[PDB]
Amino acid sequence: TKAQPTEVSSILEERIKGVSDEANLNETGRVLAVGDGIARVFGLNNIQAEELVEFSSGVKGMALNLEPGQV
Amino acid sequence: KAQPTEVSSILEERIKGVSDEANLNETGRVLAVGDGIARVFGLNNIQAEELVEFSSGVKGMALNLEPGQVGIVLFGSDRLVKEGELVKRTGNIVDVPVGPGLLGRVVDALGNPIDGKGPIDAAGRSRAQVKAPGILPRRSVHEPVQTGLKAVDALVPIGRGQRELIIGDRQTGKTAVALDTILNQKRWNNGSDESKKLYCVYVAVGQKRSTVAQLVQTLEQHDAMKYSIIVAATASEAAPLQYLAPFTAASIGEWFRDNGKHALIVYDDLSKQAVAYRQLSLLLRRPPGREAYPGDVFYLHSRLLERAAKLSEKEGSGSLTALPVIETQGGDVSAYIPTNVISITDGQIFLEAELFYKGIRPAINVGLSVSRVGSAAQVKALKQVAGSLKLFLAQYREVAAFAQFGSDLDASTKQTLVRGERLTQLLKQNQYSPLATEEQVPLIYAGVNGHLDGIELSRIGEFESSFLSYLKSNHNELLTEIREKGELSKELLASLKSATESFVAT
Amino acid sequence: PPPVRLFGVEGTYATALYQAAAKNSSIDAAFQSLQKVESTVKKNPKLGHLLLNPALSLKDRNSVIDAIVETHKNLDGYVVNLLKVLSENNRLGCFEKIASDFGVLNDAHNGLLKGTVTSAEPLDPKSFKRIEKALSASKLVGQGKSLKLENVVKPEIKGGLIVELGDKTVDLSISTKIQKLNKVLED
Amino acid sequence: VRYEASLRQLEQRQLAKSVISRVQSELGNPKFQEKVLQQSISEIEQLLSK
Amino acid sequence: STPITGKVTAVIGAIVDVHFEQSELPAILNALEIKTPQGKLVLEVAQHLGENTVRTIAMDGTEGLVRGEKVLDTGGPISVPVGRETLGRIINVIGEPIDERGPIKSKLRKPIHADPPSFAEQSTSAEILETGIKVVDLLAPYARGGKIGLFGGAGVGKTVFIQELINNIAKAHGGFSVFTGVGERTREGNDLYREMKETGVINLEGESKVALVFGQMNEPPGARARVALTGLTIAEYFRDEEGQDVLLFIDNIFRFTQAGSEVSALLGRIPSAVGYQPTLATDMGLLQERITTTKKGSVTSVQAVYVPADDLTDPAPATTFAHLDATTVLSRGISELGIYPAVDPLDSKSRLLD
Amino acid sequence: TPITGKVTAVIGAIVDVHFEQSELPAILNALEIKTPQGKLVLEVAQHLGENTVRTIAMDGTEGLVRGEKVLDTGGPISVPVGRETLGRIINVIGEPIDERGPIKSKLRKPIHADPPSFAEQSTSAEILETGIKVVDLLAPYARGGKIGLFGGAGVGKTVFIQELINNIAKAHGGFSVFTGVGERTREGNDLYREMKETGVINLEGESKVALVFGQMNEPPGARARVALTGLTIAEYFRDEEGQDVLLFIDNIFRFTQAGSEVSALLGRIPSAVGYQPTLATDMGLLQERITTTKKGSVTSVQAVYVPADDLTDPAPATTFAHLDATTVLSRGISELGIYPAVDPLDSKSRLLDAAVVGQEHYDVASKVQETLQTYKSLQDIIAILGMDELSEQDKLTVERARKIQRFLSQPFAVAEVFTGIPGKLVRLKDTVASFKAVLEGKYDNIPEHAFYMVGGIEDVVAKAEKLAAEAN
Ligand SMILES: Nc1ncnc2c1ncn2[C@@H]1O[C@H](COP(=O)(O)OP(=O)(O)OP(=O)(O)O)[C@@H](O)[C@H]1O
Ligand SMILES: Nc1ncnc2c1ncn2[C@@H]1O[C@H](COP(=O)(O)OP(=O)(O)O)[C@@H](O)[C@H]1O
Repeated sequence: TKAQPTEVSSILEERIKGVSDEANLNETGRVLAVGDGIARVFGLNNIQAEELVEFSSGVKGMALNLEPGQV
Repeated sequence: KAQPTEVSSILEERIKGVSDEANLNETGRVLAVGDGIARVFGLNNIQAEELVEFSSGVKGMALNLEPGQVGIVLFGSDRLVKEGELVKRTGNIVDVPVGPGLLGRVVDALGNPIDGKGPIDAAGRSRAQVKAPGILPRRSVHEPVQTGLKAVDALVPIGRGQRELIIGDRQTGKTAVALDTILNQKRWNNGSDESKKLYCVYVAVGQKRSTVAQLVQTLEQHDAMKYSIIVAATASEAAPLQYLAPFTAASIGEWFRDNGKHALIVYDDLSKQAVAYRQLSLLLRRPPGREAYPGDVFYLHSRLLERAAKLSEKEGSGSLTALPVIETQGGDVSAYIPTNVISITDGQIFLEAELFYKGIRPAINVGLSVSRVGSAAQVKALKQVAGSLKLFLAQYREVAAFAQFGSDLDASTKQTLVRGERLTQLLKQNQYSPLATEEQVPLIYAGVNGHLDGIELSRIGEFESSFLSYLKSNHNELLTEIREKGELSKELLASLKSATESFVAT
Repeated sequence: PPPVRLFGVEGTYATALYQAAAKNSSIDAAFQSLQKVESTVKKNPKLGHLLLNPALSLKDRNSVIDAIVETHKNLDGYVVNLLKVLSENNRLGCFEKIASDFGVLNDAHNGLLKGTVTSAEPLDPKSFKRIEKALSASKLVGQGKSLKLENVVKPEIKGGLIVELGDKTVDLSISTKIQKLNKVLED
Repeated sequence: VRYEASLRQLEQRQLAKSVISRVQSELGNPKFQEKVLQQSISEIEQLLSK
Repeated sequence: STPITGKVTAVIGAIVDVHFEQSELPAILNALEIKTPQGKLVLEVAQHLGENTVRTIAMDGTEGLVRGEKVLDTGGPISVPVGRETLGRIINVIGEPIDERGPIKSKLRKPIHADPPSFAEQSTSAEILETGIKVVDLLAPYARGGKIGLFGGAGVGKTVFIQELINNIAKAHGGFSVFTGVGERTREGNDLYREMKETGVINLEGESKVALVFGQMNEPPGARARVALTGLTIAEYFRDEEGQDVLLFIDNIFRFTQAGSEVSALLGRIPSAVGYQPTLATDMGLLQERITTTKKGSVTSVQAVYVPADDLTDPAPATTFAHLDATTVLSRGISELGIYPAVDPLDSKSRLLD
Repeated sequence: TPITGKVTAVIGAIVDVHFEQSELPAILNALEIKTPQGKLVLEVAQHLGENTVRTIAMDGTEGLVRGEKVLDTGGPISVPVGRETLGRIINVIGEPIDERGPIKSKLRKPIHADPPSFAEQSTSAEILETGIKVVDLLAPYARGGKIGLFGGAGVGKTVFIQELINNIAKAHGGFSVFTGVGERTREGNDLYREMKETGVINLEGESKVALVFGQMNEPPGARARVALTGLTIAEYFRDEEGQDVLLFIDNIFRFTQAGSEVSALLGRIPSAVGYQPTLATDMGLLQERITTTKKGSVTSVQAVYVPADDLTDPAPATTFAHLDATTVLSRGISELGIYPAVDPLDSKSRLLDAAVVGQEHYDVASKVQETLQTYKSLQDIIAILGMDELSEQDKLTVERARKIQRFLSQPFAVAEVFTGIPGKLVRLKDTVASFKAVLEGKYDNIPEHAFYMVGGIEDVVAKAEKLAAEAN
């Protein structure tokens, strides 16, 4: 029907291996796309809505949209 | 006879010669044609805005490139381009034939002539998307474009390289100003000096076929077709042709600009070009802006009109001067389109409908029509004998709504009211009779200095031709003085005052 | 740095698969196993094809996958795991398409530059062979890589032939030449 | 001069319908067969040349 | 012989998606048939979605279509019977008569999406068409092969005016009339037919002087966006073949603009400003520029205008008025003084009063 | 270690670069591509993931092929700075087009820096006397603040800026950085000749201005950054030298419109009327770096173009909160000949308090706005019936109001060729006393036309005497 959002080449590759990194990503995540003061981010399965996060450089963020694939 | 078959057989040799080297590092299938645009798979080495050719003769421009497929806009009806056909790529950014051999011809947007006078003697190809000349090879304008109308060269003068706007309403006499200017350039196109000739490129977009047919017939009655170039993009043909055709005509203009000669171009009318552009941007899902012209429609008329200025001596002192035409809606000057052409061009000639409704043709509203770098490039004579005329018509416009009360007034307002009515009736002009500056000076000179005030108001229309024939039969040397010198000295002024007061006395 | 991009239209699943298996060598096996699972879908057409419908389940798709691998133990290794992802992602319907695309990528790795010799009627073998040779004896193919070649029948063309491959083509046929003759003589 | 240009246009449209007649003349031939040889040798000429 | 048979895969209102088997696809604007128990159901291919799958707009009611029915192709565009046998025969946009006077024994069948005439053939001096009514030929003369905007609501003798034009073109220039009601009210369609019988311009036994094309209101919008083209092609065959000066009557061109709006809003194209379709100028031009004067003959068009909400900056009259050579107003205050016709003199202005 | 990528998508002025090195170049870095025309500079806007960036194009991208090599430069778009850049016409990238050789300067600072801190903010009540009547009476411009000229299409934004150049920039002593954003190329050339002749630009000598242009011809990547180039040259002199910096910017609306020609293409959903959704932040970053710190002053004059006089347009309505002294120009005033067509109603300033400009000045300004507000309220009854149906206080009020309107005109030193009158630079105190005199009723019998297009009240008396000697 339409391309979904958890279908990038860098994320399916790891799932094909059988490493299943998504279960291991509760406290940590990875940046998927980050423009215009917005950061679609993969990971953090234990994250809440309206929860504070810190990126590894030093700039902070609020998690608003919890989709199935990404945050 | 068989002479065109001879020529076409030589072209068959070219086609057969091209078939011996035809290996099209490009071809791809047409995935889907929809919304009047095609998606093509393949073509892994194409350029942005590269011309392609489908297998039915309809050419196309590839305006966007995506990982996976390329989106090519059409150049005609989509009735011909079928799904699953074959897409050779030509190899070029979108170009048109430029050079002097187009003079006399009537082409559409891609250099295909449609007059029926054989192929274009083409002196070269040039891109449609040329970067405008930067701020360094520019000179501010200092040469007149004598339009031949009375009121235009009186009030709102046009310099070679000064982009002036003819804005107006529907069926209010918009095209006639540009047509009279093209017919006025016959004064120098018959002549010998190149730097006084002025080639006219009239670019009809969105108009009817038969209107462009009558306009070609008009420019061959009065013999303008030894210097005219008609680029026709008539409203039967589909939208990206109209999106393209004024740009290709601007390439035609730049060919005359870089090569030292001077050339006038007339866009007519860009309010249908923005119609074609909002059609091409509302079929590609690009979201509309104010009044549904898409958000870059300022940029379109920008990148069009900025390829026209006066080159300095460093590039060859050539020029290109543009008159876009904007069809507003009911005397409006504040829709989104006519507040983008105004914010580019160096002034307006606002042809208001109400004055043409009173028959005063051409109907220049004087108090609105202004030009910004016109004044530095008028003929010196008119600038000497019409430095009051703009301020005097402003004065008469001040007392326009004050005299509607019908109240009895003083002497000064009656004097200015009579002289203002004589000047308003004075600036009328019939069709196809542009008056050269050598005759525009004495009529305005009779208007300024109160000589008309004894004449009744109806005789002024025949006073024009009577005073002109009086000067043509007797004071011919004064007209030659104004022709050669272009300036009124004191002796010229006194002789002109004598020659006025003579014919004014009867 | 993988060869022949899929880019966009659902070949990315294959792309991931390719690059995930490219670093672990086993691609031919993967390719062969894809051939075998495509054939065992084709050789069981009722609900081998018609059970590739979106209205089933999460669980029933998973069990079809299990039913599919029940026929053969150790189905390669990677292509048995990828199905689970697709079963969970419910992109199973667009699956044999992925088989064809992985085939394209694979025979690109072999270098089979599939071509075509379009006509409006099939031709003798001598022409086929002579053209295939020429195409093999060409710049086009740099050798070290193969060269298929398919004649097709096209009525929409009036005859002649056109050679096609590597989005690079030559058309010396009849229809186009009639077109060009007409255009030049229609002025 | 106007009538000369009109007569040239009439000559060209007569040869246009004669081109239609030539299309009708060409399409019945075993040039449909013989011309496949022309493409064959032409592809030999093109593809060997690089 | 060699049919191009595919299956209907999707019926959405008046939009119909047709799948074709591979390497067979007709291009845009080609007629497709579906056989029904009630008759035939015509489609016109307007968009190719890829996947050997086309998307068409309806031309008749799309109830009851099982998806999976055979889709027969006819290659060309919508064919219409033309010529002498069409006179006095009420043809819909399909090409079949609906007056129940049997099938029309016409000699040719013409496409409707033809090319407009090329620029070398456009007649370079628009003369005056002698219509015959005095106030027309005096004040606002109709351009020979030009366009004429006939304003005013019904009940002011507009049908009387247009039958008078029919008789006077039949007498003076000998030309025939092709009337076309795009979006015509069905009841006044029948009343116009009865009145055109009784006034003598339709003779059911002799030689009638008009061809009626009534695209009714209860057809889906793809019909009304081609009914004017049907009337236009019946005009073009009388122009370029038998060499006459033919009057093409169109009522009412604003309903044609509505047909354009709803066709190109059913296709999912983004709507423009006010809400008319973004192909406004081009899909008015493909109706206007086929009504012109060649060196063989000419078709002059009288087409009405329903001014929307009494406003003339709305783009549908503001697009029609970039094409109309001469207007003619049938006002109220002139028939109220008992004047036949009610051509108001101060308002009906021409661009060829020069 | 060069970082190579491939062009994989071109849509107009937006180009996609796929990388295969896992070190992707960060946001706001400059890529470049070797073209057959030379080079071409890109700016990385957003990462799409999949090792793919999506960039805006600082120049025209006719004729790129999918897969062309994309080269990295590491940092943002660097701009030459310092005294070396004076009298030079620097393009958006930093290639000069005055063709007088490259700009042999020391540092090249990147454009994208943060605004100064809140503790670094400075205030100043330094009133700038400009010599225009309608400014220095009703809305006094502030040194160190910002000055807005909201103006419609062709009612004298650019003429008013050249007026402020010709009345300030000679007697300023600091420097000036002019920045042509999307204006006319020809107007850029005419300002260049005016800078050469009046000695602001001294070609062989030392100049005081820095031209940073880039016009409406450029594709929208350049117009969304050219104001940042002029900004960086401005704040360099604000921070490196500690001077006073005049920052003339014309036109700031073209910046946001370049914000609206890429955002529909970068996959942002269309916002309100058609502009981007990232508007208050981008206008915020462009405005908040034009400020006044403890190192120097930046007194900037920024034109604002308004599309078709609709001041509910989101871009100038957003711009209003950033400016310390607005000035509204309206076409309905300019048709009556009142030049300049400063709307006396809607003009404001952070200045014009009684404790800032003096109590007399404040009272005069309040009385003038009261009289003109009374006129604008009584506008409709005048339009319907006429002036005769008023009271006898309010008829005098309307007459004095129409005196003061035609008195607000002022013959400009730059618009000398339109009116034929030489320039008039009227100081502040004479204007204060002049309006105080006309408010107190000392001149109520003077005909109205003698107020028109005048300097001070002395020239009103003189011109009324001229028309008295003429009409007699
Ligand atoms: N000087 C004149 N003498 C006679 N007629 C004139 C004159 N000026 C204008 N007209 C009339 O104006 C009418 C329209 O002219 P023109 O085409 O310039 O208007 P327009 O608004 O440009 O129309 P369009 O926009 O459709 O081209 C013509 O019919 C012409 O007769
Ligand atoms: N002092 C003045 N006197 C007369 N006219 C003026 C004056 N100032 C500006 N104008 C008018 O304003 C126009 C300049 O407007 P400008 O702001 O340059 O246009 P834009 O909106 O394109 O920037 C000129 O055409 C001129 O007629």
